[PDB]
Amino acid sequence: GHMNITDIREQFPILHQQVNGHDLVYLDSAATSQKPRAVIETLDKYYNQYNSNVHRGVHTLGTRATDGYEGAREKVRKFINAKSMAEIIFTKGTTTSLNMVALSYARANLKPGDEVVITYMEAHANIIPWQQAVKATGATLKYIPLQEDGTISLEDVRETVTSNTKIVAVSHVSNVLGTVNPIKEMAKIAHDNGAVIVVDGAQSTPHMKIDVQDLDCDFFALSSHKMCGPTGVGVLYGKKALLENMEPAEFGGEMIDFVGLYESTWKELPWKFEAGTPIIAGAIGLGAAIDFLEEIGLDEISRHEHKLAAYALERFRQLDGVTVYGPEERAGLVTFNLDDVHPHDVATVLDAEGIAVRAGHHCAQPLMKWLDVTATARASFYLYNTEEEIDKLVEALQKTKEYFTNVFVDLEHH
Amino acid sequence: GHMNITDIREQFPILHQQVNGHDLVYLDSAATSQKPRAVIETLDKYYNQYNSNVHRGVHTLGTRATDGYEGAREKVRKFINAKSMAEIIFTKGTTTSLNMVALSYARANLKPGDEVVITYMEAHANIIPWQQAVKATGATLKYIPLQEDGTISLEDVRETVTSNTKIVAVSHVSNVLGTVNPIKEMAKIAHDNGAVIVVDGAQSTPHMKIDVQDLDCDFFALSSHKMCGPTGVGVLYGKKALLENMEPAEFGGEMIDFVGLYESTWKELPWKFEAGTPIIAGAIGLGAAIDFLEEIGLDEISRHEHKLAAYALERFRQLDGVTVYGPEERAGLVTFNLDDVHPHDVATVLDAEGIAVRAGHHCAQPLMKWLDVTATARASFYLYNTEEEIDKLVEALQKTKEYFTNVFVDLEHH
Repeated sequence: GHMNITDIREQFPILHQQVNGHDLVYLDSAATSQKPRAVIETLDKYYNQYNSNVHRGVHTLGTRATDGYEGAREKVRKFINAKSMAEIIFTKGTTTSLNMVALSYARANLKPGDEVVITYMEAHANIIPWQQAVKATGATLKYIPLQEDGTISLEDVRETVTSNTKIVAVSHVSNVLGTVNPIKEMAKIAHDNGAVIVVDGAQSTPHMKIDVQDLDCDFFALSSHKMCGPTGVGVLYGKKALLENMEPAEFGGEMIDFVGLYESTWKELPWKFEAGTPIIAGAIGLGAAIDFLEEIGLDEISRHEHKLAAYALERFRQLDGVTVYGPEERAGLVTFNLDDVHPHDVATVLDAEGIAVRAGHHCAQPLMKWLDVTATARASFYLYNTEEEIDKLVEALQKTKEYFTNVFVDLEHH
Repeated sequence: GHMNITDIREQFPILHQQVNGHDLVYLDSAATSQKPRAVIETLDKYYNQYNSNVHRGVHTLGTRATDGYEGAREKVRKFINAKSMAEIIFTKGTTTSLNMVALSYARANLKPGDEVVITYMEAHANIIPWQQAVKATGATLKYIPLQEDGTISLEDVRETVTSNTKIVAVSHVSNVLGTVNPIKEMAKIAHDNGAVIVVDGAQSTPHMKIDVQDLDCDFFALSSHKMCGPTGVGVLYGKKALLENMEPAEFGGEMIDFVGLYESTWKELPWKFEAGTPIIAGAIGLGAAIDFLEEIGLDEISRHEHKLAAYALERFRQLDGVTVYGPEERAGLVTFNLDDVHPHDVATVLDAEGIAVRAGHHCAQPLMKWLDVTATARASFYLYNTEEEIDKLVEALQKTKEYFTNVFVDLEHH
C-alpha cells in the first residue's frame, strides 16, 4: 500500500540526530540524498564478504563480485526500462555521463553549421560540455527560451530546433525551478529535425519512474548519490545503435579486446565504455538502492513528493515577502528568496534551527541571470521528509523575516 | 615495532571464511586489495552521520562532509609528499588519471615529430591512452626495450629518449614482473631531454613509501582499491605548474568560476579537474586507508612483502616444471606458469583448494608477447598474507602438477 513515512525514516540512521540542539531537518536532497540501511549494509557485505576484481571468472570471490556488479547493471536496465544491458554504462555520475556524450558523440558528429540546442534552465553539467564541444567543432550553441513561469513551450522548441540541429540536450527535471520538462514531445521534435536528444535525468530518476523506451530519449544520464545510492557512481544510458558507433572516452584495461604496440580493438558494449577497474562496490550499492526504491514504489514516492510540494507551495504563499520561482506543477523542491535577506543568511539561520537547505546559484548561473537574481535558497524533499518538517521550515522563515526586520529597526534607532 | 600479522589479519573480516570447504587463501591483491574495519567503518560513519554535498559551507552536515573530503585530500598530499593540495586531484582510479594526462597534457603538447616513450612491461592503462594521443596528434610512440630478466637499463632509456621526446610514461612497479623501475633516474633522464615523466604508481603506492619530490615525477597516478581503500577512487598528482597550464578533461558544476551562455572560467586547482559531485565517501575512505597504512608503517609493509617475495621465489624454485618471470629483486608478487598446464586450469584447481590467484594476460598483452606466452598465473601478496599461505600455494601447485601428469598418464593407457 501507501508509504509509511515513519517506517521509511526508521531505515535512515542519519536522520536521527540533532544539529545545534535541534532535531535535524534535512531539506537538501536535491543536493544529495541520504541512504537507508539496505544500501549501507550492501556496501558492508561487499567489503566484508566478497570484494575482488571483476570479469576474470577465476576464483570464487571474483565470481561473486562479477555477479554482483553485472547483476546491478541488469537492475539498472530493468529500472529505466532499457532494452539491453549493452545500453547501461556505469560512470562516475551524471556530469561524467554527459561529458562522455559530449566527447564521444558530439565532437565526432558536429560540423560548422550544426547546432546544439539546450535550455536556459540547464545545470552546468548540461551546459559546459556542449560549450566545449561546439567550440572544438566550430558548431553553434542555441538556447530554448523559457516561458515566464519557468516552463518550456513546445513551439519554442519547434522554433529553436532546426534542420541544422544535431543535438538537443535538456533536463528531465530542473533542480532549481522544479519544472518537469516535456521530454517525450521534445524527443519527437528533435527526431523530426534529424537530431538526437540527451536527457539530464539526475533530478528525475530519484523521484519518478523512468521509461527510456516511452521517452524515446537517445541518451539519459543519472546519479546514484541523489537516489539513495553511494557517491561516485552514475549511469549513462544510450541507444545501442548510437553507442556502437561512438568511440570510447577513456582507454585502458577491461575495455580492450586486442592490444598491439600501436593499435588496439575494443570490447563489445557496455564494457567498451568502462576502462580500468570499475566502481564495483558503488555500483552494487546503486543496485541495492534501486531494490529499495522499487520495493517502496516510485509512483508512491512521486505521489508523496507531489503532496509535499503542494503543501510547501501553499504554506510559502502564507509568508509575506517571500518569492518562489517556477511553476505550480513541480517536483519536490522550492527555490525561493526572502525580501531584503540574502539567501546565505537565511540558510545560516535555518541551520541554527537544525534545518538544512542550500543557498547559492545551484550550478545554474544562466538561469539565475534569467531570474534576475544573483543567489537563491532552496529546500528540497524526498521520500523521508514530512509536512511537519515543512512546517518547521516555514515557521523558521517567518522567524528569519521578523528577526532581520527587527535588527534593521534596531539599527534605524541608532 | 614490527608488524603483528595476526593482529593485522584480525582487522580484515573477509579473510575469515572458507571457500570450497578450505580456509580462504587470498593471493590476488595485485588485482585488488581487501579492506580493514577502519576503512569500512569510515564509510559507515560517513553514510550514517554526516553525508551531504560538499563545498557549500551552508549547513552543519555539509560542512562536516566538506571537511572530511578536503581533509582526505590533505592526507593524500602528506602521504605522497606532494608540495600542495592543488597538486592532488581525486579521480575514478589510476586508469582515469592517466587518461586525464593523455587528454589534457599530451594532446595539447604533441606535434608531428614529438615522441611518447613507454616500456614493454606497461599495463594497458599506461599504453592505450598514449596510443590514442599520438594518433590524434600525429606524434610517435616508442618503447624502451626490456632486458632479459624483465628490468630496464638506464642506457636503454637514454637511447630511446631523445630531444624529440616530450613524454616518458612508465610504471613504478610492474604488476606482472614485480620489477621496481628506476623512476628517479628515468625522471632525470627525461628532464635532460626536455620531456615530462608520467609514473603509473598503481602497484607501488600500496606497498612502499612514495615521495614525489624525491622521485621528481611530473605526474603520478594511484588507485585506492589496491591500497586497502574503497573502489572507484584514485589520485592524479601533477606538478602544480603543469596542472595550471592544462585544460580540464571534464566540464560541469563545481569546477567553474563563471558560466556565461557560451564561455566559462574554471576554478583554481585542484577543483578545476573535479567536475560534478565528487567521490565523497570513497575519498574519505581512502584517507582512512592512508591512516591505517601509515599507522602500520609503509617501510614495515615493504619489509614484510620483501620477506614474502624472497620466500615465495625460493619455494617456487623447489618446484619442478614451474617457470617464474621477472627479476630476483621484486615487489610482492610472482607471475608463473606450470609446464604443460594452462594457467586457467591452475587457477581453477587452486580455487578448489581455496586459493585465489589470477590467470590471464594481466592487462599487459605486449608484455605477454615479449615473454613469448599467451597467458600466465599470478600470486600476489600484501600486508595480511603469510608464509603459511605461500606454503599452501606451493603445495597445491605440486598437487596440480602431479594431478595433471596423472590424468595425462591415465589417458595414455587408453
